[PDB]
Amino acid sequence: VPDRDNDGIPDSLEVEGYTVDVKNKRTFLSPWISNIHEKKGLTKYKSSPEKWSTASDPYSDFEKVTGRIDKNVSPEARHPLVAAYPIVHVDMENIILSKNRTISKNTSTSRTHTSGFSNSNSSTVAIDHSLSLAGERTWAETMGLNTADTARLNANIRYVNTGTAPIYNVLPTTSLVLGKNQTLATIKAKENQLSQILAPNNYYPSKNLAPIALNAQDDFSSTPITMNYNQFLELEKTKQLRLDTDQVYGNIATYNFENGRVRVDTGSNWSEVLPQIQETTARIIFNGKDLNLVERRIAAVNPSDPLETTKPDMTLKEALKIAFGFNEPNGNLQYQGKDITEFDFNFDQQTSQNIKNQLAELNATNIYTVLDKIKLNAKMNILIRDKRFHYDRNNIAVGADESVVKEAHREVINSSTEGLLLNIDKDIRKILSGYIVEIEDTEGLKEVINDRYDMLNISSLRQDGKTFIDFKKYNDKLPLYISNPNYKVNVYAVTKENTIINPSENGDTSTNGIKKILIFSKKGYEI
Amino acid sequence: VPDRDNDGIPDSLEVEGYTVDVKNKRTFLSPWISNIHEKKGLTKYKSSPEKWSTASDPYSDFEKVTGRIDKNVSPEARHPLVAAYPIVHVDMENIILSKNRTISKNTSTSRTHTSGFSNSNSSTVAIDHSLSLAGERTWAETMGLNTADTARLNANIRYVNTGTAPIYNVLPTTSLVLGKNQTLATIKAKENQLSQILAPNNYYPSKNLAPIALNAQDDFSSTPITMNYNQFLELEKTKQLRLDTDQVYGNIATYNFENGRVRVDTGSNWSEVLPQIQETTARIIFNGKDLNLVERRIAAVNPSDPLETTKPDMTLKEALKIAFGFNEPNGNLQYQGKDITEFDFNFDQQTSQNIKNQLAELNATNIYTVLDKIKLNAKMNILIRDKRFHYDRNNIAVGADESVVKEAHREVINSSTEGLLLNIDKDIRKILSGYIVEIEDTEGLKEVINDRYDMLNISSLRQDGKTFIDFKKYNDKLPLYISNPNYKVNVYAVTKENTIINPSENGDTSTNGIKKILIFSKKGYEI
Amino acid sequence: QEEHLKEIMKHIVKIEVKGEEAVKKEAAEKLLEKVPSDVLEMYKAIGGKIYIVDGDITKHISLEALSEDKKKIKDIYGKDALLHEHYVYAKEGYEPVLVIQSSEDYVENTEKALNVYYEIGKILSRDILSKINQPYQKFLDVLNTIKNASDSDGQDLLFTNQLKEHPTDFSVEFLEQNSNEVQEV
Repeated sequence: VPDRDNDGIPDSLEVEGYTVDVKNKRTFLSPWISNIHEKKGLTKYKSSPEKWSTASDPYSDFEKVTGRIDKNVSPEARHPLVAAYPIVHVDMENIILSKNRTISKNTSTSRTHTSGFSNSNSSTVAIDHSLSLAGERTWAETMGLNTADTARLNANIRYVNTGTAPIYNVLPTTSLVLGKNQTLATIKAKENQLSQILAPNNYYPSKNLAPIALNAQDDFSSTPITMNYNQFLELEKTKQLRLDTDQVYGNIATYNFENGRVRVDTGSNWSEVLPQIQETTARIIFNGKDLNLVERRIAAVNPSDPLETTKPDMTLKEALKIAFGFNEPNGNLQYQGKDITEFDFNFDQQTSQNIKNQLAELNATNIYTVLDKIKLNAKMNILIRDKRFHYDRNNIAVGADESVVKEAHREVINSSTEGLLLNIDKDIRKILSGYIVEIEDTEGLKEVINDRYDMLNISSLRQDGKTFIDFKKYNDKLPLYISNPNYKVNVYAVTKENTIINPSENGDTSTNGIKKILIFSKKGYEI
Repeated sequence: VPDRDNDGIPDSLEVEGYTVDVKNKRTFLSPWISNIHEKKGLTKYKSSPEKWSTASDPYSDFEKVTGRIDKNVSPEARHPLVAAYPIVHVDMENIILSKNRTISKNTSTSRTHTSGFSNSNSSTVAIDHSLSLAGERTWAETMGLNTADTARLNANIRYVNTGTAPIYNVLPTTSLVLGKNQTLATIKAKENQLSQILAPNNYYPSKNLAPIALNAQDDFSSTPITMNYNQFLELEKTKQLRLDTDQVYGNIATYNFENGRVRVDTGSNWSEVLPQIQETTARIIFNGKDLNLVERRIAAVNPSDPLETTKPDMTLKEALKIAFGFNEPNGNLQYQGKDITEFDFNFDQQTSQNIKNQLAELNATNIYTVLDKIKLNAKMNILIRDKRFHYDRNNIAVGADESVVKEAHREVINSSTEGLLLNIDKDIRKILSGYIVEIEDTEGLKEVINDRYDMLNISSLRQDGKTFIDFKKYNDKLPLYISNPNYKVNVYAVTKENTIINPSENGDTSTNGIKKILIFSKKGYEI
Repeated sequence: QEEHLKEIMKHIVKIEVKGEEAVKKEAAEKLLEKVPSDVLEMYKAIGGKIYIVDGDITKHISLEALSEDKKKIKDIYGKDALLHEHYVYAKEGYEPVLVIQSSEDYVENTEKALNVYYEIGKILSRDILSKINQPYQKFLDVLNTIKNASDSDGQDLLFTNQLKEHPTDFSVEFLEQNSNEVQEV
């Protein structure tokens, strides 16, 4: 039996479809039989008879499907047509400031993606704006900052691996940047210190340890992150930073047939593989699971290259089926219930052109129908985002249509004069910055309790996932008063996109010019 | 079957003609059959039976055509007779100046080529002369420069790979030079930092990241780029800088048959290969695509050397066909519409003589006819430039015949008292420095609005590629007034070659002695 | 390194071009080669012989005028298929005939050869041995041993739906009353 690619599997099997199936205690490779393998829940594999690794990543077609492989490669990448490689980004949890009286605020970071979008990971932090201290109006004064002073920056970060394969020795260099080009600091590549492993969906250091302090606390630089006054001013006006990271990962761990030992070979290095993957695969971005940008790469054919025409044709529907988990309970594409129709499709200009052609030779206008007839070629970039939410320039979830917001709140588990304890779908509470509470006189007056722009963070989350809104938090530590058992109590929510982040022209702090959506209005007696 | 060059393909096949063709999923090599292969759009390859690599670059005749090759090698270089090698030059985006009140201007750079032209890359920057600030007349004063002072230079650069193969570890050393021989500084070769890849037609660092700051910003030298006064004066009169770069690239990426791994071999280095390529190929330079100098090398025979006579005879027509994309819709050579007749042919003195001979044994005088009968020999240098544009000493596009300039404007999409919104062919707006706007009294008077030499940059570009001329830019932020609905409004264009870069003898700022071409003339009511 | 080049080099370099139509004849002959010759002699002895057509099997003189109704066929895997698309059909009658559509991919792939061999086995069991009733107790004994065996997916591989529903062990009477199902297995 011939086997040109020398990858264990014979030619015909690779081209036509095969599957590995354990017969009582021994595993053997078998040709796909439609009736006896399908009932057993086995996957139909296909691959290239002339590629030692169809995806082009460092694991052979045989190794992936048989399991003889580093047991850390994520499950969905065990399939021969999904490239397995790492994707490391930096998440900064909280910062602290002072002058070369310490502003210590918690930050939230999200992996970003913006628009002609290119293959390089970057993230984006947003510093909390709510006032932890009552008296700390205006940062410029809470820190005795003078025109000729300098502030010190001390943040905490962790590395997140959201890819599909482990990195071993190296840890990426990454540079912090404020504004368009003001590079505040480049985080050193610590040496001989990342002896641990970053398996997919893991943190370094783990959630159980103190996060890596950014400033050394040693003598390397007295204040490595110095920053003149003007920078601090820009930061005060924008409240957001960028973290750009490159792709210099470590070496690769390979499987040895002689004894089954997994050893890190010092010859093979991810900085040599990534270009191959990046030039011979189609890229799919999905924000379905938890509103985070998950990127996957599928091996697609490229007409211009002989060796490359060998790869099995990939129809979009199949790509979604094997890369992310979409399935067909009733033949209708859906991801744990949500039908494929609730998602947008966006394409880069090249791919766009190509798909308009594909839609022309098929005489169709709605891609959602002819979905299983769209061929993927190499180098297309596709972005599938939930159709229901509004999005900003960096493709982060930022807002939504009011109607969705209201239905998500129509289930009042309990209500009293101290707050509400709701049970809302975990995904929505990532586009709500806070709530405005107000009281309405029987004759139409309006009294807003937390009537300051920076006094909205009143909604905590209990250990049983029930959101609880506290009135006494940014009140006067006093319960809620009601002038009339006939007075309605109105509650408004403010979505991120419609929020204000700094005092206005004349330094207005009132929530007047903020677009507010009604979420609650009950009788005084009912509360 | 014998096979001396030991390159997989047998002798007879290489000499007579063969082709690789994918049979459903298995790829096989076949001897060219004239009738059954032509309808399928397959290319007829030829090569040398005694050369492991006809081009002489590090990829075997077999690897190129079969696709087993670093997937980054540009498409046009997959053909066995086109050398694949890197061509790295440096592009400077903008500079800034001060004294050890900082003049920060944007620059434009073009890869250059001048005349007896040799194999070494150099570029040329031009600093913007237009007055960003109204009050910043005379640089000598905007910066408090004294006879015994020194100015500091701080620019941003990116590296550009316009060749056909990737560089891996190294990034070239490159020296900045003002005037004929005054070397201001040599930009260090950063060590172990260019771990990323420069695939052809890419930038380092990518367009999405901050460009590499030229000044270290560290303690290596307080102002590495010192520059005496007289130096600064030459710069003020000329606004031109040269960037010479050498050819010290990295190692080479080779293909491993055992597993299809592409590993950077530390034994092979481009600095050993380039000389071979440079002494056995004919070099063709073309500025057709986007008015930029694209250089390609084709393998041609050299009569004096036995082993070298083995290479397939190369006719000029085929060279253009396979190296750049010329084709024959109706048997007439053309590049996207433009017939071959719209281009000039210039030759170095050797090549000139040789081609004169070739035209003599055929008894023809117009080469455009006998194109398919011109043999290429090794070491010829041919320069094919667009016949329609005027050029300067460094073969950069600099001007044009007035008739073309006028014809390029005969499509007035809109006209009002606030400006024009045109849609012009992307190439022309690279030889126009600016526009002079004037209004004409019904009796022949002439009022020039922006009547200063350094006030021409009034044409911006909208995000849909529509050129927009703004009158209020270098006006008094006021709309355009007209003393008579019968008064004609004339607009003139000034090409680069005819522009002034410094005030005249008596510091004249008026546009008097500038050769201006009329581009528009509509009465007051025709707006 | 020099060693490996040889095998890949050989697999890819076809020294000479067989031709446009020769390959078809060579492919079909190689396919029929693998079946034991004695089956072919039995087939010829009982009459009709296999002829390889080149075009659309749906339209041939021998088959157009007969069995128009049976346009629905089931491949070896049990999935339906229409006769025009299918690449091989056979017919049992006074003139036993087998028709195969010529193609160049019988050596390279395998799923098509399986359908051809399936049809040869169907001719063997239904048209040759049936004249002697050769399938009998030994065959019934193995057959019966397959149904009753420890979680043996073997049934799924060889039995149709009709068989998986006979509650008791197989009986010599059943083969007589029903003889198409067993011949299929």
